This record gives sequence, C-alpha cells and structure tokens, in this order.
Amino acid sequence: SNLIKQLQERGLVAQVTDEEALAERLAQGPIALYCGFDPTADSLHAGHLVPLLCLKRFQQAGHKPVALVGGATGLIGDPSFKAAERKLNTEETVQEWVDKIRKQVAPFLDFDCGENSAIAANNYDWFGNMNVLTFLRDIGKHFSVNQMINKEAVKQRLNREDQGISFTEFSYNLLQGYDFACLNKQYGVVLQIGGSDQWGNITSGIDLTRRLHQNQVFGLTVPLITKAGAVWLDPKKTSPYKFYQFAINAADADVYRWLKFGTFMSIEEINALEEEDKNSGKAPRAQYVFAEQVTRLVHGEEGLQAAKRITECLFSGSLSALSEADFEQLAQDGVPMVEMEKGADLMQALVDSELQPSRGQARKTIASNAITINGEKQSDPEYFFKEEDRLFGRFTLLRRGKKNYCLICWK
Ligand SMILES: N[C@@H](Cc1ccc(O)cc1)C(=O)O
Repeated sequence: SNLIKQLQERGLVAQVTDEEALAERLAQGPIALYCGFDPTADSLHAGHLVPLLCLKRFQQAGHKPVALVGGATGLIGDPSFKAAERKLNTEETVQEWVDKIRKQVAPFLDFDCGENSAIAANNYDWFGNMNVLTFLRDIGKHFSVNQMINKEAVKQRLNREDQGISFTEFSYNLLQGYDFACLNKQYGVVLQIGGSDQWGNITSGIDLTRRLHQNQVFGLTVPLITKAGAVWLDPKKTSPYKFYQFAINAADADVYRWLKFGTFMSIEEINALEEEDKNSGKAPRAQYVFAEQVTRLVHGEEGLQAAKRITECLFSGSLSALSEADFEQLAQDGVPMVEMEKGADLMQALVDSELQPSRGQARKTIASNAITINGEKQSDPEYFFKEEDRLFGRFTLLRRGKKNYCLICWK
C-alpha cells in the first residue's frame, strides 16, 4: 500500500512535487490534505469528480481530506488557463453557490470516521475580513511580479492584447497560495491536490508555506476530463439519464482512463476488462460498466435505475415502466420537447414538434404507419389525442420512424 504508486498506476498523477519525500511522509502515517473548489456555478461537473474522488481514495487510505470551498476566491476568479476575463459575480449569488457546492461535496466524503474524518472549509473565513494593507504586507511582498507573469497559466493572457488580465485575477494566485499556508497552520494540512491546470497555484502555496511557517508541504495534480456543455452533477442541470448517456458513450480511447479516474473499480478489474474487450469479438461493455458505476456514485441507485429505465424505454418503445419523475428527466433534457394546449390533433402535434413540416405532410406520414404515440402505432391521420394519451395527465411521446422522438408536454 504505497498510495502514490497506486495513483500513478491509475493514471491519476499528472504531476507531483518531491515525490519520494511525499511517499515516505504518507507511509509514516496519516496526513491531512486538501483540495478546493470554487463557486463559479451552482454545481460541480463531472470533471471535478477526479480530484474529489481522489480525496476519497486518500481518506480510504486513512488520510484526512479537507474540502475547501472558495467563498472568497469565487469573488475573484481563477484566470488559470482561461483565455477570457471572467465577469465578477455577486456576493449573494456566490454564497448561494457556496452552500450548494458544499452540499454536493459532502456525500463523497466521510465526516464521521473519527480522526481522519472530513472537514469542510471556506477561505472566506480568512479573506472575508482581512484588511487590504495586512494582505499586501504579510502576503504580497513574498510574491514577485516577474515570477508571477512567467507562470504557465497566466503567461498566455499577458502576451499582449488579444486578451488581458485584471489585477484582480492576477491576485488570485496569492489567495490560493495563502489558503495552503493558512490550512497548514490551522489543520496541519501538508498536501494539496487539484486538477492539472492548478500546478502553478499549488506551487505558490508550497513556496509561501515555507516562508510563513517553515514547513515543507507537497503538491499533486490529477488529470482533467475536459467536460466544461459541461456534464453537471446537479440532477436538475444534467439529468441522471443524460448523465448515464454521456458515460455510456465515452469513446474507447477514453473509457479505460475514465474507469480509472471516475470509479472505485479495482485496477485489476479495469485491466481485465480492457484485455477482454480487445479479444472478445469486439464486444466492448466497458462503457456500460463505466456508466453504471459513475451514475450510481453521482446519483445513487435510484438515479442509476431511473436512467436505465429511461434508456430502456426509448430503446424499446414501451413506456409502461416510466414514472412521472422519469418524464420530467425526458422533459428536462432526455429528448426534444414541445409544450401544447390540450385539444390539438396529431397532425398539429407533429408540425409543432418539427417531426413533420406541414399538416398535409403529417397526414401522409401518419397514414404510412410511421407514428407511434406512447409506443402504440397510430395511422388515423385525423386522430385527436384522448385523455389516456396524456400520461400522468401531462405527457405524450411521439416517435417518427424508428428513432425520432419528441415529448409532448401538455398544458
Ligand atoms: N483554483 C481552484 C479552486 C481553489 C480555490 C481555493 C483554494 O485554496 C484551492 C483551490 C479552481 O478554480 O478550480
């Protein structure tokens, strides 16, 4: 059980500072480590899973994860590797996002396992009331503009005026540096993990911790899954169905690394899967394993089963199993959707959903037996929907041909 050796085996270590010294330190016993997540939206996306779960593997190994939420950094904006200057967000909108993100972080870590039990942190606790002169004096002298401009993230923003960077976003690096120090002092954190794009910010904090506290602390970055639309963790931004679908459609190139980064599946099992797939008459079920594991992680069993149930209905044509909550996911993102007043005929439903272009055309297509209503074929061009077709009084699913869906949301 050399944690760093395993993480490397999983393809999880993008880079790491002073590796041998870190391996020894962990092997000596539990440490505290952190990773921080900024409130730049009301939810995390599938990308953040990598560092997040990585803290869970650290906690499974006896270590103590701190999950920092950027109450303060969210008011500022990480320019790291972004070509465009972010608009600032509202102080009231940011706190909204903070509590939300704190909340969705929490289920992935054990807050009640004794000593290595997890801790939520918010860097607003230290920046929220810090005087500007105090900041400039105690933290800002230890930073050199030269060294700052030369860091890889902000380097491209600085050549010359394709885009610029505000002094605000430039400041950002210092705040993440001080977070590290402040957490080293407060909780004895000695490792920070983060995505590969965060190296610079991590290293400034290592360096600053030397100068402030005379401790040695480590850096470790995990690789990105560049999915920022993004695949949101929030079921209301991205439905478990859609989430499951993203997963089950991971390319072959990616699926094995995503198995590694995104799931607690055994390294043994992940290899066995790969070696099987390559042999097995081109029978690749890794996506399917991938999908089920991560959906279950993120959305629980009930989310998994829903997404599978919704997947199975759109494949089969039979809607018998759908619940109302299942139509809501279809409505939110699962299939195209149209709102309609009750009393419209089929012909019209087909026009208003874009399945047919004219009433006259709809008529001929209905008559060629091309249209199903809730799975059951309907070929009477003059058909009016009846209450039975308004499932849960609200929902009707059209299909044209074998795979063109549109969901009718009745008002
Ligand atoms: N800079 C990180 C978030 C973060 C904020 C504060 C920290 O101390 C650490 C990390 C990001 O934008 O992804």
